[PDB]
Amino acid sequence: HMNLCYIDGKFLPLEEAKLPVTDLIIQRGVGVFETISTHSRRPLMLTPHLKRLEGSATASSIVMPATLDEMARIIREGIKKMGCETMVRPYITGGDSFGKDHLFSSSRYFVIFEEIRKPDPILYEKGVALHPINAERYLPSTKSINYMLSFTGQRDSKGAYEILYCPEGEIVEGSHSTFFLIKNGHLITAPTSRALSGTTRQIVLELARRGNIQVEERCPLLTELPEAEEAFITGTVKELLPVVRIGDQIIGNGVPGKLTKHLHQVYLSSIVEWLE
Amino acid sequence: HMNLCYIDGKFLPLEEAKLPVTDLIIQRGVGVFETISTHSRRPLMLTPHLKRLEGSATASSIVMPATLDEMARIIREGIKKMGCETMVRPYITGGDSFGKDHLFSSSRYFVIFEEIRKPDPILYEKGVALHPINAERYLPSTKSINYMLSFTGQRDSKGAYEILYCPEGEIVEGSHSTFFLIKNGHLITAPTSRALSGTTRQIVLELARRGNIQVEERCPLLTELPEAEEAFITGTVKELLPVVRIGDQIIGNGVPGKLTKHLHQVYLSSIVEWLE
Ligand SMILES: Cc1ncc(COP(=O)(O)O)c(/C=N/OCCC(=O)O)c1O
Ligand SMILES: Cc1ncc(COP(=O)(O)O)c(/C=N/OCCC(=O)O)c1O
Ligand SMILES: Cc1ncc(COP(=O)(O)O)c(/C=N/OCCC(=O)O)c1O
Ligand SMILES: Cc1ncc(COP(=O)(O)O)c(/C=N/OCCC(=O)O)c1O
Repeated sequence: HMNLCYIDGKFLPLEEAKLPVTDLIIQRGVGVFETISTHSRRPLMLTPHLKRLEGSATASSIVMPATLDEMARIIREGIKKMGCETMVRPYITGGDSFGKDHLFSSSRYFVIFEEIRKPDPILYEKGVALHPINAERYLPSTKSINYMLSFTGQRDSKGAYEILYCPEGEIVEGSHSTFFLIKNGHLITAPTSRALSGTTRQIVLELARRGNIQVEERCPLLTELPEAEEAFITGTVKELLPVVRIGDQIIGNGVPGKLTKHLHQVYLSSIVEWLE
Repeated sequence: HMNLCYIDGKFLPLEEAKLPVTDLIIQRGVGVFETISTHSRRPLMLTPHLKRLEGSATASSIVMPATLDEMARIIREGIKKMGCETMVRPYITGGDSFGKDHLFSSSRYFVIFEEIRKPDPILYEKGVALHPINAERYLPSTKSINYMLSFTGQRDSKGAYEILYCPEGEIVEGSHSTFFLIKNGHLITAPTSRALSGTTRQIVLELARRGNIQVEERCPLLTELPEAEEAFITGTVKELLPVVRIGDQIIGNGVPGKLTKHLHQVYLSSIVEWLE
C-alpha cells in the first residue's frame, strides 16, 4: 500500500521523506510522538492524542512547531489521501538546538500515514503471551520516541506477543499497551503515575463505569496472577487483546475470558462516540 | 573547517546530511553512538571507543553495518579533511526494520565531524556546579542516542554545568561524564555495573595505579559530600573538570583541589600514549 509522510508542507511518499542529521531527534533521541488509528476512515480519540502530544512536548521542553488545529488538519488530509483505515503517527522533533532558555525552540514535525495493521483475528480468539522484564519506562506520562527497551527486551522473549514492564514484581504496562488484570470480576490497572495515560485505557475505565465494573488503580503483581480470572492489553490499533499467559503463568483457564470479550464487544459497539 | 557528516560514501557538510524517516533511529530511538576527541589531530582512545560502539550495537540487537577498521578509516579521513582538533561521533542506526530473528539487520551509519568545543579555560580554574536528579540511565553499559533526560533534567537545574544522576542519593555519573569523589586522598567512583565504562575513567584508574592512589569502585553518596575534599567529572572533550558544588553543597574549600589538578596535569602530559 501507498504510505505517506507529511513533512515541510507536502504529503511525500514515505520512502522519499528525510530529516536533517542536525536534528536532536537523531543525535540525542529528543522527540515525542503519538499513534492514532481510524475506524470508518475517522481518527479515534484525535483531540485526546493531540493533547497528549502537546503534553509530551511540554514535559520534554519542546516548543510545539504547529498548532493542534494544524496537526488535526494534516491528519485528516493524509487519511483522505490514504483512502483506507490508517495508522497515523505525528512526530515532534527537538530540532537543531537546545537554547539558553532550556527549550527546543526550532522543533521540526512530520506525520507518518500507513495502512493499519490490526492484530490477526486468531490472536483475539487464542489470546497472547507476554514476556515480563524487570524494567519500566522513565517519565511514563511522556510518549517519547525512545522505544529501544521494547526491542532489546525481545532478545530472550522467545516470540511472546509483547514485553510487559514488571519492575520488582509490580506489573506497570506493556511496551505498546496498557495492562489490565481481572480478579473477582473487578479491573486492576497501574495508575497514571506509573503507566502512560492510554486513550484506550481512558475509554475502558469509562466502559467499566457505564457497566458498574469496579476498577482498582494500582499495579497488579506477578505473584497475584494465579488468583486472576483474566487479563488483557489495550491500545490504538490492537483495541482490547486477551492475555492468556504471562512468563510461565497461565491466566485463569488460558482462553480469553467473559469480561474481556464483553468489554471488547461494548468498545467496538460504542467506538463512533470517540471518532472525530 | 566546515563541520562534516560522512554518510552514503561521501563527506557532506553536516547541515546538508539527511536520514530517511523510515529509520527506527527516528521512529523508535534505535541507535548507538560514540564521541571521540583529538589531540594533535589524532583520535584519542580510537580502538576502545570503536569496541564500545560495537558493544553498544550488540547489546541493542543492531548488526554493525561497517567493520571497525572501516569506521577507523572514515574517522581518520574526516579528521584529515577537518585539518583541526575535532570531536567525532560515529552513529549506528536501527535502520528500517526489526527482523523475525530479533535483530536490526539493515542498520545505517554516519559519522559527524565538528571543530572541537573544549570547556572554557575559566571552568578549569573555577570548577563547575552539578545539579543532582533522582534518575539514572537504563542499561548504562550501552551508549544509545537516548539523551532526553540530559535536557529534561535541566528544567530546574538553574544553569548548572551538567546533570548528575543520583538515583535514591547514590551518585552514579554525569549526563556526559564519569564522576569521581576524592575523600582522604582516595578516588571513589561508581562501578561499571551502574555507569558507562568511560574511556577517560579507564585512563584515570590507570593514572591512579601509576601514582599509587587508591580507587574504591562504589557509588559516592550525596550524604558524604560534606566529608569530601574534591570532586571532578571526566570525559572525551572535557578531560578532567573540577566540581566545586553539587546542588546546595560546596565541595571541600569550593575551588579545584590539588589531586584533581595533579591528575589532569599527568593526563595531559601522558595523553599521546592513548592517541591512535
Ligand atoms: C498492534 C499495535 N498495538 C499498539 C500500538 C501502539 O504502540 P506505540 O506506537 O504507542 O508504541 C501499535 C503501534 N503501531 O504504530 C504504527 C505501526 C508501527 O510503528 O510499526 C500497534 O501497531
Ligand atoms: C508504552 C505504551 N503504553 C500504553 C499504550 C496504550 O495507549 P493508547 O494506545 O491506548 O493511547 C501505548 C500506545 N502505543 O500505541 C501503539 C504503539 C505505537 O505504534 O507507537 C504505549 O506506547
Ligand atoms: C564538553 C563535553 N564533554 C563531554 C562530552 C561527552 O558526552 P556524550 O557525547 O558521551 O554525551 C561532550 C560531547 N560532545 O559531543 C559532540 C558535541 C555535541 O553533541 O553537542 C562534550 O562536548
Ligand atoms: C553518559 C556518559 N557517561 C560518561 C561519559 C564519559 O565517557 P568517556 O567520554 O570518558 O568515554 C560519557 C561520555 N560522553 O562523551 C563526551 C560527551 C558527549 O558527547 O555526550 C557519557 O555520555
